[PDB]
Amino acid sequence: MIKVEIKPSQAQFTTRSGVSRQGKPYSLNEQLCYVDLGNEYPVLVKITLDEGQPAYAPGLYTVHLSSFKVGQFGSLMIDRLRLVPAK
Amino acid sequence: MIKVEIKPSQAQFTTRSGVSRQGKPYSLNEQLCYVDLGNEYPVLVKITLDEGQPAYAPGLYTVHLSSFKVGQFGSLMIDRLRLVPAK
Repeated sequence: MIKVEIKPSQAQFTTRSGVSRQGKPYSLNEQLCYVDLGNEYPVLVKITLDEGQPAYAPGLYTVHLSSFKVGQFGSLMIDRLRLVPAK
Repeated sequence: MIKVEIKPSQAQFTTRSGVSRQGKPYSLNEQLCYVDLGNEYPVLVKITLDEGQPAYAPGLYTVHLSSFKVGQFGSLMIDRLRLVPAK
């Protein structure tokens, strides 16, 4: 069965909360969301999403939709947690 | 079917190559391996492995076996690409 697992969206985890104003020289679109992940024990990180980009709702969601990177000679999650429904 | 995809181990990609000596105050165990990944186009990053920790051979391999992180309020790949056989 399984994948990487952010099973979820606890109801507690509904949020978005935008760390900023309007920036310019430096500007700011921030929505933000609590999550957690499935390790060894189910758990608690924050996805600092896309501002376009509404909240995820209450469920079990997965992987890439960009999400990993290189940067350098590197996988990077740098760019962002990206989510999608448990396949 | 699919996962995250480092399908592989091209034969070219056999390596290990240890960026160092013996360190101490700062020391160094480095084995290293070329890989590539399945995006949009199949591709080319370096897994900077575990020194214990022999090379991966020529195939199609996957995900976590630690591999992602938090660090901070964060998934991190920081710690390391970790690989395993295509399930």
